[PDB]
Amino acid sequence: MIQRTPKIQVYSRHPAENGKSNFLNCYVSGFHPSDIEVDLLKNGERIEKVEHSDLSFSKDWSFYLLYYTEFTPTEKDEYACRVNHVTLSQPKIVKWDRDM
Amino acid sequence: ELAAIGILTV
Amino acid sequence: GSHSMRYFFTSVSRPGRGEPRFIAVGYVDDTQFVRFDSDAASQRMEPRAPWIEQEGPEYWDGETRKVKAHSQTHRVDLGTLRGYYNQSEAGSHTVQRMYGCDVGSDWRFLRGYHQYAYDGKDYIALKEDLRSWTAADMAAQTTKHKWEAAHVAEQLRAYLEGTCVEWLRRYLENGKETLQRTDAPKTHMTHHAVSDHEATLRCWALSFYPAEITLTWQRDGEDQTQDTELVETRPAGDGTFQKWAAVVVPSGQEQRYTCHVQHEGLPKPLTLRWEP
Repeated sequence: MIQRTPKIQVYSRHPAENGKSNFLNCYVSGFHPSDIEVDLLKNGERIEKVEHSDLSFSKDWSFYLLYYTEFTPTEKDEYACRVNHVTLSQPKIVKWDRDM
Repeated sequence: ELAAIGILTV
Repeated sequence: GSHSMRYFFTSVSRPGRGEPRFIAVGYVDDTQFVRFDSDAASQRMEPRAPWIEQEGPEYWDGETRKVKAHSQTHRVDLGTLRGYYNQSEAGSHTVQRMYGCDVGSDWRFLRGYHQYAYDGKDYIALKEDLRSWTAADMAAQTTKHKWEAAHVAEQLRAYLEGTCVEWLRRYLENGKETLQRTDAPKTHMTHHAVSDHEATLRCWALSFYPAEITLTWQRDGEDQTQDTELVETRPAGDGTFQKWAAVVVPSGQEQRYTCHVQHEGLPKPLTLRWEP
């Protein structure tokens, strides 16, 4: 039984401009098995209207998924991605950095 | 299009 | 350039929770065009690209029937593999299958593939000659003998070398506006002061297609990997990709570093340098 922990990247579709509509993405990859929980958060509260891509995998058989939501960034609001998987003894929260 | 041949159980 | 059509299938057992989850997706190059998901309301193969929607009801009925047949064979496989490895009923297991073909610039067959994995590991794979099999262990050798007896390699060879390449050519023509395009990366560099002793430079590549790209850093014209960070190429969500690479440099030495970007859309590799 192979277990691989996921890599997580949180970023915007377009360069963030405060007050301008955009998409917030959480990309999870390199994981196995496929069951994974991914939630996008705004100021610590889960965002409901989130969509995701169809599960696929890489040359090494590890899985990847993109989760995304429409949003408008501001200077004060904090966004993050929360991920849980069997390899994590505790859910991982990755904060959005507009330059990463 | 998907394959219609060569897909058999292991 | 070269092009490819690939289909990916995943089946996951659900101990004490019924039928296995089944997901199938199809790609031409780095662009998804179809999907089937057993949890979906439709229970049909569905379009995920504008250019495949034009295909008639004959197409969708046929793909739906074939994808449901792939789902049923995986359903049986999960049961067979549990037996082959004498695994208990309490655990969840995964089967993955991938197949497809590559064509060259002339749109002629280059190579074909068909690989299978169980629990994230190679189980059996068709060799590049499309005539023989590589089996990972003794359980997979049982499957290899069944598949040799049923001439599975010869069937796949006919599909990969015929049907696969003919349909890929067709999709490449119907989705020409989408599929035969190359988007060169839009690039820039950012700078962040971390301390009065170090700073970070981040080189960005955005809105590019296809996904293959190379980002490298040099210090005084010498390749540098130490103190560098490179993130996996990631999808923007709009059909293009993104990537960045960063380096931590001594404060005031920023201009000694250069970021180099290679991509199919770039006649010449690009060179960037921090310019305030």
